[PDB]
Amino acid sequence: GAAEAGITGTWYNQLGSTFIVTAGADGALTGTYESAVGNAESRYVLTGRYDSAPATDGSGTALGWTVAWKNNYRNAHSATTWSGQYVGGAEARINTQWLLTSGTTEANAWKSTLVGHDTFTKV
Amino acid sequence: GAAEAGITGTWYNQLGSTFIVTAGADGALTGTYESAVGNAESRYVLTGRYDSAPATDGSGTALGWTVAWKNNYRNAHSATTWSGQYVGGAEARINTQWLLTSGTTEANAWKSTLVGHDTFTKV
Amino acid sequence: GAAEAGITGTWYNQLGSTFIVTAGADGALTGTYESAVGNAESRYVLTGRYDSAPATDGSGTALGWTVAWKNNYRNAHSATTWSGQYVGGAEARINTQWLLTSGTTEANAWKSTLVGHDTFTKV
Amino acid sequence: GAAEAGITGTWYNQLGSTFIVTAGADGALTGTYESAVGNAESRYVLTGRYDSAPATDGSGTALGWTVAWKNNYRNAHSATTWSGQYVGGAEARINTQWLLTSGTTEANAWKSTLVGHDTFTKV
Ligand SMILES: O=C(O)CCCC[C@@H]1SC[C@@H]2NC(=O)N[C@@H]21
Ligand SMILES: O=C(O)CCCC[C@@H]1SC[C@@H]2NC(=O)N[C@@H]21
Ligand SMILES: O=C(O)CCCC[C@@H]1SC[C@@H]2NC(=O)N[C@@H]21
Ligand SMILES: O=C(O)CCCC[C@@H]1SC[C@@H]2NC(=O)N[C@@H]21
Ligand SMILES: O=C(O)c1cccc(C(=O)O)n1
Ligand SMILES: O=C(O)c1cccc(C(=O)O)n1
Ligand SMILES: O=C(O)c1cccc(C(=O)O)n1
Ligand SMILES: O=C(O)c1cccc(C(=O)O)n1
Ligand SMILES: O=C(O)c1cccc(C(=O)O)n1
Ligand SMILES: O=C(O)c1cccc(C(=O)O)n1
Ligand SMILES: O=C(O)c1cccc(C(=O)O)n1
Ligand SMILES: O=C(O)c1cccc(C(=O)O)n1
Ligand SMILES: O=C(O)c1cccc(C(=O)O)n1
Ligand SMILES: O=C(O)c1cccc(C(=O)O)n1
Ligand SMILES: O=C(O)c1cccc(C(=O)O)n1
Ligand SMILES: O=C(O)c1cccc(C(=O)O)n1
Ligand SMILES: O=C(O)c1cccc(C(=O)O)n1
Ligand SMILES: O=C(O)c1cccc(C(=O)O)n1
Ligand SMILES: O=C(O)c1cccc(C(=O)O)n1
Ligand SMILES: O=C(O)c1cccc(C(=O)O)n1
Ligand SMILES: O=C(O)c1cccc(C(=O)O)n1
Ligand SMILES: O=C(O)c1cccc(C(=O)O)n1
Ligand SMILES: O=C(O)c1cccc(C(=O)O)n1
Ligand SMILES: O=C(O)c1cccc(C(=O)O)n1
Ligand SMILES: O=C(O)c1cccc(C(=O)O)n1
Ligand SMILES: O=C(O)c1cccc(C(=O)O)n1
Ligand SMILES: O=C(O)c1cccc(C(=O)O)n1
Ligand SMILES: O=C(O)c1cccc(C(=O)O)n1
Ligand SMILES: O=C(O)c1cccc(C(=O)O)n1
Ligand SMILES: O=C(O)c1cccc(C(=O)O)n1
Ligand SMILES: O=C(O)c1cccc(C(=O)O)n1
Ligand SMILES: O=C(O)c1cccc(C(=O)O)n1
Ligand SMILES: O=C(O)c1cccc(C(=O)O)n1
Ligand SMILES: O=C(O)c1cccc(C(=O)O)n1
Ligand SMILES: O=C(O)c1cccc(C(=O)O)n1
Ligand SMILES: O=C(O)c1cccc(C(=O)O)n1
Ligand code: NA
Ligand code: NA
Ligand SMILES: [Tb+3]
Ligand SMILES: [Tb+3]
Ligand SMILES: [Tb+3]
Ligand SMILES: [Tb+3]
Ligand SMILES: [Tb+3]
Ligand SMILES: [Tb+3]
Ligand SMILES: [Tb+3]
Ligand SMILES: [Tb+3]
Ligand SMILES: [Tb+3]
Ligand SMILES: [Tb+3]
Ligand SMILES: [Tb+3]
Ligand SMILES: [Tb+3]
Ligand SMILES: [Tb+3]
Ligand SMILES: [Tb+3]
Ligand SMILES: [Tb+3]
Ligand SMILES: [Tb+3]
Repeated sequence: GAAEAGITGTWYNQLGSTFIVTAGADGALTGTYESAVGNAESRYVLTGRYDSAPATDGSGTALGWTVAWKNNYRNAHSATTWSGQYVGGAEARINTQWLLTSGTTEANAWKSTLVGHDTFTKV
Repeated sequence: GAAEAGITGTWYNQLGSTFIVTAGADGALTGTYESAVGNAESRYVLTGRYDSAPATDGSGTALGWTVAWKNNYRNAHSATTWSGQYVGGAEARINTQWLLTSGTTEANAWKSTLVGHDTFTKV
Repeated sequence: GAAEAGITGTWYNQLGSTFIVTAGADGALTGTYESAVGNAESRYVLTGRYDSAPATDGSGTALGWTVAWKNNYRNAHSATTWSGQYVGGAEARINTQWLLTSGTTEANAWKSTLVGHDTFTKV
Repeated sequence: GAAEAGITGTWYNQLGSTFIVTAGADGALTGTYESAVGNAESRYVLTGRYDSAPATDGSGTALGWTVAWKNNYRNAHSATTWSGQYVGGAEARINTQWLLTSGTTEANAWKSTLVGHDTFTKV
């Protein structure tokens, strides 16, 4: 469907990170994420979900995905989730907010979670 | 491994929602989510990621997952991501913060995303 | 009014931090905050706002406040804002989410902001 | 000081909202906020705090403020807090994340809080 075809592709955010994703027929997202910043090297697996029958009333398409920051090169003992929506057209965009949680002790849990926002384009 | 065995199971949060999850050998999370609140009925598919080799220095295990709120019964045109950490022991807990994004028009995008926090126990 | 009298007092959160506040007649909050954790020593000035005519339909009373983490003892070059609601009764509570932003370079801005949640009681 | 003089002024965000603020000598922020969106009319009082001795190592200046959405025209029974940092130069900017909490019943508290991000310029 249109949402599947719109989301599937290679995206970059304002940091220069690379988000490569395939949207499955009934709501799955799979792919890889490479961060331009932080305790990260090479590509990391991601999985997520999207609304595979979005409203055709002008609304965006809701989606989210997770990366755990462990691969064959490094392990930052952390995970980021991005929550957002896809907007199509000639200059398609995925607008997100994200939560990055690091494994911490309980005493340090108050400072376990960063929040931010990333906007992705196919350029 | 211990993280995999610790995370895998049936969990409930402070709202009475039900989180059924299986952790895979190298970082995958799969299962179902049923919300006690909101525009939701029955179970929804979830997928996510966790740190499959967490630090054994007393830190929790970082993880995250996504639900897109479409199933055979309803479609709320939204997605939630939970980002958090697993702590084991006799009273194991998953402590999370979450972001729920609804598909909106651009004019309404400023109010597209709710934030909250859920704590899950195996009880 | 009832909201003013309910909010005004000495509160503690789940970390053991101390929140001393006076609510003014038409929406002002003033007082001090002492954190049990982080780069902090002694009391810090806070200011904020609350809804001075909340709905009497069972809803809580919306409020927020800010602390900049500079006083005569230390300066962490950061600020926290708490956003939440007051609920009264015999065991009154202020339930909040918060954002802590540290001054950073632009290159590090992606990791400038922590998010969490604090619940305060008068005990 | 430089931070005080930099922050003080009239700012606008990407929604067209207007943020008029005066920074006081030792950390106070006072002024008014007018939102281009939502349940809002005319100007609302704001108060907040900033780091009045920021690090001069290239870091931004941490700050935050609150608006309770009650004035002589309307009362939305809500409050927003913005948490962020000021960056100066020829094209000065205040980059923020925000939390908007509405008064709700306990049953609806899970959906009490919106999160977003606003960037302000003096243009
Ligand atoms: O440092 C870590 O713990 C792992 C890398 C985190 C990179 C974050 S994820 C959110 C933000 N968006 C990016 O593309 N990179 C950062
Ligand atoms: O209303 C919707 O759009 C779908 C249901 C959302 C339920 C949310 S997800 C975060 C929070 N935790 C829960 O267990 N339920 C709510
Ligand atoms: O470390 C700093 O930069 C200053 C202290 C921050 C303490 C935070 S504010 C949110 C949370 N709630 C608390 O009572 N303490 C922490
Ligand atoms: O609808 C309300 O409850 C009151 C108005 C809220 C407007 C919000 S505050 C965060 C965001 N930034 C803006 O300039 N406007 C919206
Ligand atoms: O049974 C299914 O279709 C299923 C189960 C878990 C995840 C997914 C998915 O991500 O599609 N699909
Ligand atoms: O940007 C960061 O926080 C970062 C980057 C590389 C390594 C580390 C680390 O080892 O903490 N941290
Ligand atoms: O400069 C950094 O990234 C840094 C410094 C100290 C600790 C950590 C960490 O614990 O990630 N990271
Ligand atoms: O997968 C990659 O791009 C990769 C893997 C290891 C090192 C580097 C690098 O040094 O860029 N890049
Ligand atoms: O066939 C349907 O259920 C349908 C068709 C269009 C929109 C929607 C919706 O927005 O639920 N639902
Ligand atoms: O990213 C990692 O896995 C990492 C980083 C520093 C040291 C070590 C180690 O000593 O294993 N591991
Ligand atoms: O080089 C390392 O230390 C390394 C590499 C990959 C994963 C891990 C880990 O999971 O610690 N550590
Ligand atoms: O994984 C890391 O190094 C990391 C993660 C979150 C924050 C920080 C930091 O603030 O250094 N570092
Ligand atoms: O190639 C892989 O192992 C892979 C790719 C995508 C997702 C996952 C996963 O979620 O394990 N694993
Ligand atoms: O809790 C909610 O917001 C909710 C619950 C059921 C339906 C709807 C809706 O149809 O918006 N919304
Ligand atoms: O009471 C509710 O849940 C409600 C009311 C109006 C609109 C919506 C919505 O758009 O979800 N939801
Ligand atoms: O999967 C379920 O539990 C389910 C499915 C449809 C309706 C209901 C219900 O009405 O509880 N429950
Ligand atoms: O063998 C390894 O890479 C290893 C072993 C224990 C801890 C860590 C780590 O925390 O990176 N890494
Ligand atoms: O949850 C849904 O899919 C839904 C809810 C109300 C109406 C419709 C519809 O008219 O399709 N669909
Ligand atoms: O009953 C309905 O309208 C319905 C049921 C499942 C999905 C959808 C949808 O995706 O609109 N709509
Ligand atoms: O899916 C829904 O009905 C929904 C989602 C987010 C917020 C609300 C609401 O505030 O009603 N409703
Ligand atoms: O003019 C006013 O009443 C005013 C102006 C700024 C702040 C406040 C306050 O915090 O009450 N009140
Ligand atoms: O909990 C913290 O991050 C903390 C506590 C004291 C000092 C410092 C510091 O000097 O960074 N940081
Ligand atoms: O352990 C800590 O609190 C710590 C370590 C390195 C850097 C910082 C910081 O920059 O606050 N804080
Ligand atoms: O204001 C206070 O409580 C205070 C001030 C300085 C030091 C300490 C302390 O060492 O507790 N406490
Ligand atoms: O007199 C008024 O304006 C009034 C009285 C009660 C409630 C409300 C309200 O909730 O706006 N407004
Ligand atoms: O909290 C502070 O102000 C502080 C902390 C460490 C060093 C210094 C300094 O060298 O000024 N200042
Ligand atoms: O002891 C210090 O360095 C100190 C004390 C208070 C404020 C500051 C500052 O603002 O740097 N520094
Ligand atoms: O002010 C500080 O020391 C501080 C503030 C935020 C995070 C951290 C940290 O992660 O150490 N430290
Ligand atoms: O005693 C003080 O200086 C004080 C007390 C509360 C707030 C403020 C302020 O916002 O400056 N200043
Ligand atoms: O953007 C909004 O949510 C909005 C705008 C005006 C009025 C209302 C309301 O009365 O809820 N809500
Ligand atoms: O369209 C809107 O803004 C709207 C619709 C229903 C309820 C509310 C609300 O409760 O703000 N707002
Ligand atoms: O303070 C203002 O700008 C104001 C006040 C009331 C109405 C309007 C308007 O209708 O623009 N504007
Ligand atoms: O005089 C001081 O305390 C001072 C001067 C410059 C920087 C700092 C700091 O960053 O703490 N502190
Ligand atoms: O914004 C307000 O105060 C408001 C809005 C609608 C109705 C009422 C009322 O009936 O008081 N009040
Ligand atoms: O016109 C109204 O209802 C009104 C105007 C200002 C404040 C309030 C309130 O606080 O309800 N209500
Ligand atoms: O004050 C309002 O009308 C308001 C506040 C938050 C969300 C919404 C909404 O989602 O309509 N409306
Ligand atoms: Na996911
Ligand atoms: Na404030
Ligand atoms: Tb499937
Ligand atoms: Tb680091
Ligand atoms: Tb490379
Ligand atoms: Tb290692
Ligand atoms: Tb795999
Ligand atoms: Tb709804
Ligand atoms: Tb059922
Ligand atoms: Tb439908
Ligand atoms: Tb006043
Ligand atoms: Tb620190
Ligand atoms: Tb003391
Ligand atoms: Tb100093
Ligand atoms: Tb002062
Ligand atoms: Tb509304
Ligand atoms: Tb006007
Ligand atoms: Tb009214």
